[PDB]
Amino acid sequence: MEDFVRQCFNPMIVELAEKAMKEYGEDPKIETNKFAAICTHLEVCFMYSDGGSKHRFEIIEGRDRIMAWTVVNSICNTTGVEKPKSLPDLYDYKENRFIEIGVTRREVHIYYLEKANKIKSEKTHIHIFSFTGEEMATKADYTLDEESRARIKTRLFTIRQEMASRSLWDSFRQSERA
Ligand SMILES: O=C(NCCc1ccccc1)c1nc([C@@H]2CCCN2C(=O)c2c(Cl)cccc2Cl)[nH]c(=O)c1O
Ligand SMILES: [Mn+2]
Ligand SMILES: [Mn+2]
Ligand code: NA
Repeated sequence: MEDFVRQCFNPMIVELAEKAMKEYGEDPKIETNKFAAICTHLEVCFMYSDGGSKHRFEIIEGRDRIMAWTVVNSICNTTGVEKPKSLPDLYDYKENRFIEIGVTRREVHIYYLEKANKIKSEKTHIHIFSFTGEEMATKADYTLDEESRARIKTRLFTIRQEMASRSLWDSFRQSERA
């Protein structure tokens, strides 16, 4: 599974994921499912931001903390939107709202509720993907067109199939905690 991650994901994603783990004292060579999950969430955030017109989205996830908040605080100043209590994943210039992206190994509704309680910043929009093709979004508003969302869902499915072909999927699927 460590070799799986290093083979499956772009090196920039893998480096960001290793850093995120190390900043909390975790070893990517040991907590390997966590390693994969963080890689997956990052790649989904980058694909989402490529999903619309050029310049439609601002990426917040994947930046160091100081630059992430500089982006958020900048956007709050130029558009007047409310400042979130915690770092979101993207800003949508078209809809003028922050977006929290979730990727789940359980199912989308339990995760949606959890991030609704976890974030609770009433203004941030929540969009969840599963590995089996379900999605769930705030007020049933899915932001991107069907083509873009289809591309994300197809990519998660491929990862699932690839894990299972290597016999890693069952441990990964069971490793996500409330
Ligand atoms: O922005 C995120 N994290 C910002 C920093 C942060 C760090 C801890 C708690 C809150 C926020 C973020 N995080 C997660 C999930 C759930 C919370 C932790 N986590 C991780 O991926 C994760 C990371 Cl980052 C580092 C080490 C281990 C893990 Cl398990 N899911 C998201 O969808 C997401 O957007
Ligand atoms: Mn995030
Ligand atoms: Mn997220
Ligand atoms: Na979060």
